[PDB]
Amino acid sequence: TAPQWMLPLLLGLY
Amino acid sequence: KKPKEPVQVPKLLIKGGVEVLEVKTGVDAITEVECFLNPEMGDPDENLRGFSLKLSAENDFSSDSPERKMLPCYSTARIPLPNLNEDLTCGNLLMWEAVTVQTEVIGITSMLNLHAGSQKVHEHGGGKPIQGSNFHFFAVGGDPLEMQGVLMNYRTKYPDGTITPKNPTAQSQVMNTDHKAYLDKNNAYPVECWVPDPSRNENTRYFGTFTGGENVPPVLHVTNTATTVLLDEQGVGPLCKADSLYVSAADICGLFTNSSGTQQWRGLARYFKIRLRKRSVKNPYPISFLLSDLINRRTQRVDGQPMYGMESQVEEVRVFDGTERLPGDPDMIRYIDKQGQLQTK
Ligand SMILES: [Ca+2]
Repeated sequence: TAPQWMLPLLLGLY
Repeated sequence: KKPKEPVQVPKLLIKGGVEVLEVKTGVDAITEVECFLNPEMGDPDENLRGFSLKLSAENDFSSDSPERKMLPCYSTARIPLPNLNEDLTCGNLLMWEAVTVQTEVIGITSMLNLHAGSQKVHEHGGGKPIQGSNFHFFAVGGDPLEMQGVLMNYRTKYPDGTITPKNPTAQSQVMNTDHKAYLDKNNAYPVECWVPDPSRNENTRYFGTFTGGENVPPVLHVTNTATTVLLDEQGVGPLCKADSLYVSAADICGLFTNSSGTQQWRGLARYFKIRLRKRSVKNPYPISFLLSDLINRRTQRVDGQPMYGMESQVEEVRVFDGTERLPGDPDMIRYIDKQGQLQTK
């Protein structure tokens, strides 16, 4: 799992 | 001085229940479905829903016959999703895509109820808390969860309500390939017989942890800022092939010990928050595939000799594609050593 505040950073690399 | 113009956030269109999903939206719409699953721990009464029946202790391997009320099972659900291609152009296909699940177990602080019918821990003490072999699991996918049947003591006689893996041998206590199934019925597939198949679940994402001991504590976090990403190596999540989202879980949270000592299981419900979006995909099945299913549904069914499977009668299939310089080996053998011969011992 991962925190919510880094969620646009994780999806953004695709 | 003055402040600045506020930050662009996504524009909420409708909040509500299950009949809210069918809004005709645009292409870049994203929906967030929130749901739960009750644990099917056996439920021995209408008065005691959430526990299991009391456990048997020491019956033999050749004389083991559990009942359905003492077997925790898997929870599963299908979430119907609306069709998405009604207003787009032609030759343009587009399905759902689970991007992110945010899960959580409801009811975890209820284990602090030590003044219930628990066992007295010492001479003047509180109740014994819930502790024992727990198991926490959840799966999110566009297909039903595909199972694998492994169970110790293959001579256990299961009742009619449970669909346990049929024809067990001594190889069912180890990996046996002939026990494939789907998780397609609630409160039917017991947890002690079925693990999720690690070779077949390409369109689901399952996560499972368990700590199996005589007395281990259930350590349970509860947080609304945690987030599980469901995307694969290519950047796609579980695609909803049929317009359906399959959600399954199994949360065993230890052994409740009664006043007389008679232990029984206890499970808790599991929250799900799936973040969906609209993935543009390619149509796999043109009208050539679609016409050929009509001829399938009109051809006479022959019942002949076994031309497929284990007992097949097709001896050899060659497949040719292009041209090649003439090989000096007319039986074009690929494996330089398939059997293991001419190796050093
Ligand atoms: Ca595979």
